[PDB]
Amino acid sequence: DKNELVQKAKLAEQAERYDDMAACMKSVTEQGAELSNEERNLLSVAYKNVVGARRSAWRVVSSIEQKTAAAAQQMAREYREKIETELRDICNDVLSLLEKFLIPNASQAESKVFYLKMKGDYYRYLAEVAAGDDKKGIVDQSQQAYQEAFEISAAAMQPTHPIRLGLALNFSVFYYEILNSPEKACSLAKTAFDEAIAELDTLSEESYKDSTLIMQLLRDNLTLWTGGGGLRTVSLGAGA
Amino acid sequence: DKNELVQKAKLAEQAERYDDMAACMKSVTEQGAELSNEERNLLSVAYKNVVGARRSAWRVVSSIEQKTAAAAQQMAREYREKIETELRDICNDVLSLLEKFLIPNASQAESKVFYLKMKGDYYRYLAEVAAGDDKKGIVDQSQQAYQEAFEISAAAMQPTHPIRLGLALNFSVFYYEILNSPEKACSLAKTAFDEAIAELDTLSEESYKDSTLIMQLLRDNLTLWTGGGGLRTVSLGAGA
Repeated sequence: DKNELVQKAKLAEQAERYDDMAACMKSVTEQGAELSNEERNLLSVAYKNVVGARRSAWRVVSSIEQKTAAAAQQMAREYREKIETELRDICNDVLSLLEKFLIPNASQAESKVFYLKMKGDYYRYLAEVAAGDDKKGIVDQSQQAYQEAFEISAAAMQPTHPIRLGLALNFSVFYYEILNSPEKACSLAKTAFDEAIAELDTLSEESYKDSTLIMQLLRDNLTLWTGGGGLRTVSLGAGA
Repeated sequence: DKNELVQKAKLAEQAERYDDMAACMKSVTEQGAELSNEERNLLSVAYKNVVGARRSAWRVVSSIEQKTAAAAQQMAREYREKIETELRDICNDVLSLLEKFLIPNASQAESKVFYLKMKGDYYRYLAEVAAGDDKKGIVDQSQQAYQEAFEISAAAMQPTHPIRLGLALNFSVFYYEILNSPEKACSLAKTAFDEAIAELDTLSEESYKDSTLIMQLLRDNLTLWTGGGGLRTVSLGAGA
């Protein structure tokens, strides 16, 4: 049952068998009860590890398929298509769970934001390997989910809330990588980052560890996207 | 065919999909032709990654099953038994390939030593999780394979040969971990290590990188097995 599957998943996770962990939490979700915060995390972790495995493998084999003979074309296509199928299966599972169980059962504006972000992410993972007619609609589906989550969080969370900030991060990545719109991508991330700094007081010890990491990630992305970020060497003489 | 499967495995390996890599090389072996030195390595790598995954997972779940409730006993046993089954399947595959294809086809005393070491290893991996009646015979099968390899290498290789030294390493581990005979384990490793130093001239640039690593591993094990190894602080004043 619920408690057995969760303790099962905690074993799976400790043992780094994330496919087992995802299988556990898939079943948990399908009981139809709203996940806990522990259980939200467990599911979330499980599936990032699973899809992530496929996504890194895909990029390796794509880059090899780029970096090439016709013998070596034949092999790499047939393999990337294999990995692509695995990957889409994984994404379609999560996207299903989100549609049927997670987003409908989300009773708090936070949990809803997390699950809309998750949809946005998994549609973006599809967009990474989407081709032809399908890309159009899949990019919409990601943006549609991210934008829904974005506007909810804008109303519901403090600028320094790790979920809001994490959302801004992945949304700016969608805009940058998937949509190829850096004007938009950098403004999204910068405005979030600025707004968080403007309300550092509103940060509690509770989430000081996590908010300051996501801010560094936002800033990291930003300087990367804007060439060298306009940077020059600085001392504790920066302000006037 | 052979060349397609090998280039297939090189993709699999680059993409860290070692189950695919093992599957590739399993088929290669089963063509019935003696593997190359490239192909020996590919198979060997593929399966260490595969069994290694299971072995680390096993030890994690065993230690959790130790560190515990009866609820938590029920879950951990049923899971360790799952992993144990996976693991034995993997070992039985390799052990089969070694028996039917690799050791029979080994035409050079080196390749034979490598494949006898490999048998010794995979029987030792079984010994790690063996229980009851079976352990007896499985420990014999490991020692029988290691000893065969040992005596061949003693005649056929220089004391500084990485294969001889690597064999001494894993044999001393069998004696230590699986057999629980440290007198024997430390003498095996020390005598190998001493004998290599005694003939450092016989070391070529070809294998200088690898022989000096295995020697450090032998020595590492040795100081660990003999308490603190009799060590005190030393300077370039050590010799007389």
